Amino acid sequence: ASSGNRLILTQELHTMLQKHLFPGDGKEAAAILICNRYEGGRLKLLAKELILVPYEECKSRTSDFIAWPGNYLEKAIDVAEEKSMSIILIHSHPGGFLVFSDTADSSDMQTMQSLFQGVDAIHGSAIMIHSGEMRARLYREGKFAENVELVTVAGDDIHYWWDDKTLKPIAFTSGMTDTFQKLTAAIIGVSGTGSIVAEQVARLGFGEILLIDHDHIEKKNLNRILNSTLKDALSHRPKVDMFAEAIRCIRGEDISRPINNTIFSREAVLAAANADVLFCCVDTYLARMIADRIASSFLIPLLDVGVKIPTHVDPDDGRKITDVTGRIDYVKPGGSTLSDRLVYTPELIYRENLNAEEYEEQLERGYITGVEEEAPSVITLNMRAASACVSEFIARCFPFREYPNKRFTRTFFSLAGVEEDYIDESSITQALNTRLAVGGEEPLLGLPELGDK
Amino acid sequence: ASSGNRLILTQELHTMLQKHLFPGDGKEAAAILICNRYEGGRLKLLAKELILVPYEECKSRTSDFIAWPGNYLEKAIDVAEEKSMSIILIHSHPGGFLVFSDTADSSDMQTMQSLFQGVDAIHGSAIMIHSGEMRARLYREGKFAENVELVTVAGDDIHYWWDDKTLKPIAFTSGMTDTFQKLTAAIIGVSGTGSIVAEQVARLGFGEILLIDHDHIEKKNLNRILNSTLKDALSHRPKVDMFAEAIRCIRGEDISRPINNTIFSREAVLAAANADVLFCCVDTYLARMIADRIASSFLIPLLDVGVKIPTHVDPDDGRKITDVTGRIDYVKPGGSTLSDRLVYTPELIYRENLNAEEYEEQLERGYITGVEEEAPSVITLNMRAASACVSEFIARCFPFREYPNKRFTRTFFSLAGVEEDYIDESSITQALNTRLAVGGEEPLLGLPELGDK
Amino acid sequence: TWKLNIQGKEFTFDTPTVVIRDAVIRAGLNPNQAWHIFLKVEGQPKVEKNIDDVIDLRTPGIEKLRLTPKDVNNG
Amino acid sequence: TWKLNIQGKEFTFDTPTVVIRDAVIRAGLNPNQAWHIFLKVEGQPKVEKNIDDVIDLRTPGIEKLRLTPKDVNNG
Repeated sequence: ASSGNRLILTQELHTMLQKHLFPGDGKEAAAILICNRYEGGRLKLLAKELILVPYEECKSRTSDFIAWPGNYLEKAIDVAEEKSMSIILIHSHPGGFLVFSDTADSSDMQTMQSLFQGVDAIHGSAIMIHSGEMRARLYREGKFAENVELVTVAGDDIHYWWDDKTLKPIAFTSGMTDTFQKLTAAIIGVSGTGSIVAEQVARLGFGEILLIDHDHIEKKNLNRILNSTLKDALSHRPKVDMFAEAIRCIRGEDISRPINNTIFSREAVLAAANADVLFCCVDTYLARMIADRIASSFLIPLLDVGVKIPTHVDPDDGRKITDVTGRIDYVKPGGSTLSDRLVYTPELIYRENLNAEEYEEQLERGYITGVEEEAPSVITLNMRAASACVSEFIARCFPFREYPNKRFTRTFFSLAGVEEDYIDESSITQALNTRLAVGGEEPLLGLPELGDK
Repeated sequence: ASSGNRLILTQELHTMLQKHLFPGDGKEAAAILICNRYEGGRLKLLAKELILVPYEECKSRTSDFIAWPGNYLEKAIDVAEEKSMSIILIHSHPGGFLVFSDTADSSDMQTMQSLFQGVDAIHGSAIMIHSGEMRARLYREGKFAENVELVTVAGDDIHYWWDDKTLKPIAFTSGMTDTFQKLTAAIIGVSGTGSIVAEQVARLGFGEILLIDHDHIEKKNLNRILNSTLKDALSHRPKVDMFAEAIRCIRGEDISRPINNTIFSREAVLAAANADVLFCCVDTYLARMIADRIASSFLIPLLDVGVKIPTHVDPDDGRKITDVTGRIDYVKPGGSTLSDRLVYTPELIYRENLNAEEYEEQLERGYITGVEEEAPSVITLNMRAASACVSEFIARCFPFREYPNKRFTRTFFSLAGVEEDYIDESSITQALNTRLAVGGEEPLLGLPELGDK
Repeated sequence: TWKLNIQGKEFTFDTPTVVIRDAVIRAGLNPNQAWHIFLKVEGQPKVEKNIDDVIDLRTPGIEKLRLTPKDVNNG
Repeated sequence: TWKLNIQGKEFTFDTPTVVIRDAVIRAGLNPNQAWHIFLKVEGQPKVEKNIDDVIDLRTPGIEKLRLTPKDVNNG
């Protein structure tokens, strides 16, 4: 629920591993996964590197058994020595193996002890079946230890392989509810869009809900924030504290974790790193970048939502709504980022930071663009965007659409134009993700401002 | 706010009147509108008949003045005698007139006295400008009396012509908020979709909100009802009472009117008749018919919302979601009804009323169709539908779309098919509306079960 | 053989022409439930059909025969 | 004259060909704000354009030149 361990793999690694392990001969295959780790409220194994042992270098590749050289075990050791990375051996569905060496043959337990002798860290042994579902076990001190609670791969479809599990529930059912009850969800921004998203998460039955905002309720936002009261506005109650009490009363249990801070803080980052899903409902370009870096570092699926009601002065009629628009972006670990999609850019973050005079001067110089005029936010649009955001998560965890979920990697709807366009992951160019599975390596999120030193 | 009088005209009548009054000659024209009335918490003049005086039969048709025969005044009198209907004279923007007769010429005040001599009821004199905006005044006892607070025409676009008014606000602004503050909104059904609609109405700033439901909060619906708590579920709190207290705390004022009853009751019908807009969020075909009859009788714009998650057993995979769908229907007085759209039919209402055994027997006989299987309701879809419902009202009161609002008389979206289709009012066949502007004539809504006798 | 995608799932047929009702039954859908039957053709707007109408899967561009609940009244 | 519908409002032009930027300025929109400029043609999918690109209003089927905010980040 909160303190449950995780084994996360990127879709790219999983697909490569899956193909290595199930070539089609009906026989066993082996592989090694070097992972970093995060140890906050829970343990997370962040898959980083993958080693595939050739079939030709193996000896007794039979349907039930495989014997492979120790040399490949020794590479993982050295690949995991600098950062004392974890090392998780993988095998095909049965999983029966030995690691033969120049001198003699080692059993599954002997090799886990050897791996721990090489690297002073948690290790493990995992099994994959043809479908790709993975089961794993951890070996602490090179010795049989706790079993992995969840092995997850957040790709175009989100996969949750639970240890307690031995059919897949369709969307909206009790099976969906029970999956969410075992997961954590971070809401970055609890105002307008985020209060609607937080409401849905709570009533969907998420076991743990994080809330990250520094602002407070006020009269102005009593038209948008769910569960807000006039009393809350007169007391300037922190938005996170207000919703936490709301969730508490709704669920009958204190499952919320209010964080009265900006996402641009070690506290928020490290709390969000324990989430199984990130919901970014902020209104700043900087906060979007932070969420983007957390999602890559700790391998957390991300759903970013945004709205806008631009306005212009028509020559004859006068002030006129230019458009009523919404955006939903699904970011999978290892796939295109919000940066790749230009959701935030360096220029946009720089212009956001400029002070009043600074902005004015630069705008005249032509160095910075001009911020568009907008109409006041309205709860109708916020709701339309936010309902599509959570529906996107549901659709990727429990596919119900008649098209691949990849087709809807990006959604852009227009209520004034009455249009809705979808962007495929394959049409988005991607840069080298240097944060992938990095974890809490310092500087945190590669940002010196958040650095511990 | 609550006790404000209304002068309602159908779009058909208004367009006819507008054309008669502004032919293009730049001169005055005259007309008479016979109306029925409803007198609940407020007075409503329900336009029913229209009489247009020929220009040729008029004498001093000048830009500022017009003189027309009394004979046309005498028809209205007799047309309004059986039911003592109101009689509202209309003229062009200036509004200066006399009613010439065989003997002599009567002034505006003399003719209003004559009209009251003929019919013992409230009468009035109104003015229209080229745009169509109307201003009116009531003459009680044939004597200068109170001025009409609101003259409204709910067509493809919703028009509100206030007496206190002397530019049009664009959507989402303070001008929108102030318009809603002066209006009443009835929510028929406060569970799942209706709780989301009620929430939006309250935070949009509607001055008065009616709530009509007989059900109560329970554990099952703590996943959908907004503002519901576990405590509410343990106490089986009436859904209307729960939301009324919520609205109260949110707005800081007791502006809600909880009705713990079915819409199929005189109480609900007569409360809903005072609303300026109806939001039908029920889950029965019968309740849809009632809302449809209230909208026609009391000339109230109607917005009906529905959702559905059908399911089927796939031959290989097994149980599968067939579709995830939503529906929003805008019904304007005098336009196509929910009946015309087959939203409810006699067979569907009859099958709904059948008891368990009755249903089974009939289904085998082939006389009645088979109810489709469905997946459990989910707050994501409810929100997507309900946000589009209220957005539809906003778009018709404060046009912001780049296409005529008539194009979106009906909306059907599919989250599984990823489709959204729109039906135009002109593509919908209409029957004779025998309830239009009928009011509370007995039997109420033409239903003997609701009849006073 | 000729294939038609029903409700997002491609089903193979041994006949060049298949009655709506038959294809609907192959997918597990009830033909005598209340549905709005629509067929898609690349480069053409969707066209409403009848449960007993017959389709030709050789028609180039054939995309999907999708049904939508005729009555959507849940609250 | 030739007319182009910008953002839902038809504006008449005295030239058979009008630069995007010019048509955008006629409607009251800022060409040097960040926009996604798209043009619609009946029977054709929408095609993205540049602020300085030139359009031919004689092109049959021309529907609307609509802009959509390039950056949509409000919460």
